[PDB]
Amino acid sequence: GPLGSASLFATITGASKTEWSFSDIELTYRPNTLLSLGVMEFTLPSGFTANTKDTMNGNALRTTQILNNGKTVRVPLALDLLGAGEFKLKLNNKTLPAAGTYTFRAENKSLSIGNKFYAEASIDVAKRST
Amino acid sequence: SASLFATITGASKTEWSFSDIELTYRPNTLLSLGVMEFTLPSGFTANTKDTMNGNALRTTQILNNGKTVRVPLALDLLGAGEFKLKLNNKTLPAAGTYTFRAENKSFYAEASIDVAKR
Amino acid sequence: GPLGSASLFATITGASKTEWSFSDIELTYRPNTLLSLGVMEFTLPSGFTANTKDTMNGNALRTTQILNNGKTVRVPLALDLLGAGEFKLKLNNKTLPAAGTYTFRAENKSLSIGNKFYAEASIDVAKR
Amino acid sequence: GPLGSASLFATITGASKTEWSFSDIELTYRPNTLLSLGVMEFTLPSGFTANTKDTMNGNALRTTQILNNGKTVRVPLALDLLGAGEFKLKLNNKTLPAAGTYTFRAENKSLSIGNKFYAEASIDVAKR
Amino acid sequence: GPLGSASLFATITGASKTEWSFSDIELTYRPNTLLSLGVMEFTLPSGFTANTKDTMNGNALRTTQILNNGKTVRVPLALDLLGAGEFKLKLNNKTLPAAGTYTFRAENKSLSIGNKFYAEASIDVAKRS
Amino acid sequence: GPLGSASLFATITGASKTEWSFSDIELTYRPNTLLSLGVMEFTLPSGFTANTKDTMNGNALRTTQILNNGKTVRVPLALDLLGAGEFKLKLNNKTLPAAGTYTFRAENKSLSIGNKFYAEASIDVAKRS
Amino acid sequence: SASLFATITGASKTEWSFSDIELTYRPDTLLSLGVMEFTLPSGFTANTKDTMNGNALRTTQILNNGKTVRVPLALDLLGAGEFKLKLNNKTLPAAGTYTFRAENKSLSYAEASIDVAKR
Amino acid sequence: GPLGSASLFATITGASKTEWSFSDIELTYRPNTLLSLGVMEFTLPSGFTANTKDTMNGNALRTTQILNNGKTVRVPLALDLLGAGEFKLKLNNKTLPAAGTYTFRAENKSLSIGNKFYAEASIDVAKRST
Amino acid sequence: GPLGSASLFATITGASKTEWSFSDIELTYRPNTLLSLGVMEFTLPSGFTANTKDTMNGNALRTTQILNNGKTVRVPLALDLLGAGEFKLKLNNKTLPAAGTYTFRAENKSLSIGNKFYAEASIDVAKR
Amino acid sequence: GPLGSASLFATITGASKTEWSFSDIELTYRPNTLLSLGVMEFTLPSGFTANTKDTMNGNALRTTQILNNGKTVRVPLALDLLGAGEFKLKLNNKTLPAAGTYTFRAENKSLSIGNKFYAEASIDVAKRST
Ligand SMILES: [Cl-]
Ligand SMILES: [Cl-]
Ligand SMILES: [Cl-]
Ligand SMILES: [Cl-]
Ligand SMILES: [Cl-]
Ligand SMILES: [Cl-]
Ligand SMILES: [Cl-]
Ligand SMILES: [Cl-]
Ligand SMILES: [Cl-]
Ligand SMILES: [Cl-]
Repeated sequence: GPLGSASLFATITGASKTEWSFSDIELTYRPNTLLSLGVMEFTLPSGFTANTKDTMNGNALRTTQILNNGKTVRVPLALDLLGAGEFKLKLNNKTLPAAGTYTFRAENKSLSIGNKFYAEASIDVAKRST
Repeated sequence: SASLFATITGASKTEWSFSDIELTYRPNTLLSLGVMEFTLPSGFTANTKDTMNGNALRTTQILNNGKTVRVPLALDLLGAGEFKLKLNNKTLPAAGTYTFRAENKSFYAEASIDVAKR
Repeated sequence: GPLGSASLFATITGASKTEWSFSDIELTYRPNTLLSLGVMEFTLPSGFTANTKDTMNGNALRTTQILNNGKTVRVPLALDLLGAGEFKLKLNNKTLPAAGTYTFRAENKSLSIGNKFYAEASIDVAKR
Repeated sequence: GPLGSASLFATITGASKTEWSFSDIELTYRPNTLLSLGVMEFTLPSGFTANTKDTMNGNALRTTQILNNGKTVRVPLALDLLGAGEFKLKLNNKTLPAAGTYTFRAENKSLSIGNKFYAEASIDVAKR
Repeated sequence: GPLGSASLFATITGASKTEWSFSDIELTYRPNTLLSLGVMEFTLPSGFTANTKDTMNGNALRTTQILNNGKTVRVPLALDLLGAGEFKLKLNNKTLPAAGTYTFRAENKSLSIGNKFYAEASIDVAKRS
Repeated sequence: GPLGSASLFATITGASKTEWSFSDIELTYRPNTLLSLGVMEFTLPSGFTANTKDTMNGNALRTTQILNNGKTVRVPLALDLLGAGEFKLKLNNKTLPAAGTYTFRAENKSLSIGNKFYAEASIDVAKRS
Repeated sequence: SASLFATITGASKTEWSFSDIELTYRPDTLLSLGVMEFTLPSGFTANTKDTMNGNALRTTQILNNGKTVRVPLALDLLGAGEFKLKLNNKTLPAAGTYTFRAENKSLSYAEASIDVAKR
Repeated sequence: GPLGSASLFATITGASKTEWSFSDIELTYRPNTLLSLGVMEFTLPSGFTANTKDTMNGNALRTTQILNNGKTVRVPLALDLLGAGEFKLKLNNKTLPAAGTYTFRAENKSLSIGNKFYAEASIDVAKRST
Repeated sequence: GPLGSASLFATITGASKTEWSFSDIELTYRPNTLLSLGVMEFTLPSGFTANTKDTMNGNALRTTQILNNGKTVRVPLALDLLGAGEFKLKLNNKTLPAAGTYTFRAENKSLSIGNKFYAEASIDVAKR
Repeated sequence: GPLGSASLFATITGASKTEWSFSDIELTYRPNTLLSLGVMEFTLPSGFTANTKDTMNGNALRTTQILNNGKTVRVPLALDLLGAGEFKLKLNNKTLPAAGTYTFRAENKSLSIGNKFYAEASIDVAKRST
């Protein structure tokens, strides 16, 4: 199609970016598809999991959407029209894992028109001593 | 109103024997958006060799210690007239009456089978 | 960019607009979204109820669409695209209630790329 | 939406139109919707039922499409775009019922944009 | 394939619906066509006239849009696509005429793939006490 | 239609905001229309005029785009599709006029589907010490 | 309303001399759908060396023995702020005042004159 | 685009198909374009001309639409949307020319989306003696 | 009215087009329909096969998408609208087979308003 | 959001691909924009030129569309919507030039919501065999 690739933005929004501290992460996914009617899912790297106090576009996640022991957040019927669609997953009050770089992925897995249907983005968790 | 049919389809209906169960849910109206959910009674479980409308269950569709099977209603599933869950090669539990349930979580139905004494 | 708002029109289409007389009321709803799939719902004020002789887009309401003692009418799998979608709820052969102003609501509860805020509209029933 | 009402044509296409003789019936439904992604069903009147040798747009009906003891034929995901869609159900090698008028119905029951989503058409089975 | 019909809604939106009082009237027209480019026209019944304090889609009418002594309001280069086009004429702070039912019309006079037949809608002005 | 109102942003983007000093002004218009194929015009208030060193989306204005003695800048065929269109008029190297508030306007004047086709925005020009 | 400007733009304004004329129609509104039409008085004619907004006239655009120039308003023309007809390298006719007309013919008129000088 | 080629159907609808007799011709042109906003024109072969008693979609031709000595009938802004458009030119009460095969053409000359933007179709005018 | 047809392009995009050398092949398929939802399928000629290092629209193929011993590649839930849909199958770092002409196929097996007939395209592998 | 890019394919469609033989070449261009209206232009490499026997979307080129001594072919009022527009320039019955690789370009010079960057594609003309 006439639109660009799917995009994903990942950022630590909480005050702390340090390993083993409480913080918040926001993952903003834009399919950038002419049309989508299909499955969309976020895959979280080891160190991060979703639960029902996390939100998608401001609404609490439902257990039916959280799969693979908190690693997968799936929307079975995910709308997009001319790249207007957006899925913002907020991971609230998480204990950040060990220092290092962590990569998140989001993908439209079915029923989408576009040139590339997945995207990845990373965050850096900082060391306790610098 | 929705219907659920539950049948032991293997040759044997007797406690602790090897058999097959078939659970056929029919909403009889159209499904709305949501997640089709079967509940099996304690003594029955599903695994990834069982099937839903001819397709192997995925691990993500089974939880609650094997007693719950979920099928989120993607656009291509919404219009189905029927959801047929085949529980294959099971060891039947102790004699008694067992009630199976199915609903569209966002159209409740239930049915029972009788497992025979040896 | 910024998205538009839903609209609702509430129209007494029968010849009479007078209290305690027979008439028809038509409620025209446009959720006015880029794309929506799922539940849309009309809410009727006290004085008006829906039954299976009333219609949605020309077709008789089903029992399962009529909730909360006739005050709620649901379209469970509505579709909207570019604001072209439209739902016409026609309340047929109703005895209009006491003179006054009556407000109807229609709301978008679907999967939606759009502004889901409800729309309202009113009719005036005239005194005998 | 900008299109007209759904339409249904119903015709006895076999050489005989006489009660208790073999013939074929063709039912041509046009949803006339801006977009459809939902369920479409034909409803057959008493005296006519469908089986897996009958066809939808030339393809044999699947068992999963035939509901309510053969009275209902469903396309569970029935596409339309600006009224380009069409569903032609052919009831083949049927023994016509008693003489009289028989009314068929077809409708989009979900996920469709349009002003009227059902249509009816009838056939006359001749005496003798 | 058959095409749909245009729609017009006419509403007294101000608090008062009584003859010889001030109120506002809104006219919402959807030509409801696959594709239209060109002239669309509202026609107001005697008792109601347009001026440059009235608005089309939130913007003041130009003198050139008001014809036939305030009876006709034209959108010379309207556009419609898939029935998504909409024109809202708002008659601001008008003195309502004598009690009765008044019928407004809107017509599609454009290049069009669609049903160009006019739409109509009425309002009821109530009697003084 | 399903989009919101047209928007206009107006900002003095040069270093100076002071009356009678050199600066640049940037006017960003979003028609926010389902589809536009028509005329779009910026209207500049007294104190500002356009010439061919000014730009529309980075391109020098053509003489035929500048009307009404520099007061009006036209895009004669101004595309929009689902609000993706944008028109950025940059007024380059201008002498700001006397201190006060100045209001700019932009509008789709024809062949557009939308709910509100014009927008205004202002800038404040500061007094010299 | 709509205006028309008629001006002799070449060196000479005198009967029988070679010069240039500019006819500039400015709707002060926008154009409506229709046909842009210029009417030249006897003594002036258009040909395919003349131009409308910088484009050479086409044969189908000129009729009435070169005295009428007609441009049906296709979508790409509608938005124009002006229609400028350039009559290039012409022989000015006998001395007198000559009136040009231009209008947008629609299914829903302007004038200007030049003085050609006696030699 | 996803639609087929422009089509043109040409037929003598009058009772007589014979050379030098009065008859009527109907030319039905379908651009079959996803979208058109451009110029559309019919081209008539020598032997046939248009005038203002002829009609386009039931409306009298205007003199501004008839060009090249009655051989060209042009619409400057010709709409189509997903192939729903049609231009039916009725040539009314013409004197059929000499016996032979005559080919008509219609085309979209600008601002159209599609795979083929012109079509041709012929009619046969019969001999007075057979 | 009448519909258009699908298109397939097949291109050697690697540096070499020579038999027995390493290269990349890209197949660009447009089913070119008004609306489609469902299975689309590419078929590769003897000499070329797909594995999970090859990609569809930039994403590695899944084992379940590769069938018939590497000869068939399926997109099970493709979507098309107004001929805007496109599928790009890239065969990465393949050893080109013997000099000659090789023909690829792509077919629409979906629910479709449109011409489902397959599209073909060929590449020429050059002699050393 | 972000936009996609235009595509060009170049295909020798005649039976022969060998230098100095007669063949046909077809260039398929998709500007791939949300909305475009105006000029699109093809550029042919040395060894190929256009004339009025070549076609665009199956219709003979006009002299006014062929510029720079046959090197440039313009569509002056192209239309694109949602990446559905497509232009096919067919070079008919050409004598193929010397064996080698030949690169064609197509560019969007229109009013556009879209990425107007040019697209390129090449063909290989084969050596004659011995
Ligand atoms: Cl896309
Ligand atoms: Cl519709
Ligand atoms: Cl809009
Ligand atoms: Cl011409
Ligand atoms: Cl003279
Ligand atoms: Cl097309
Ligand atoms: Cl006629
Ligand atoms: Cl895999
Ligand atoms: Cl392509
Ligand atoms: Cl030749």
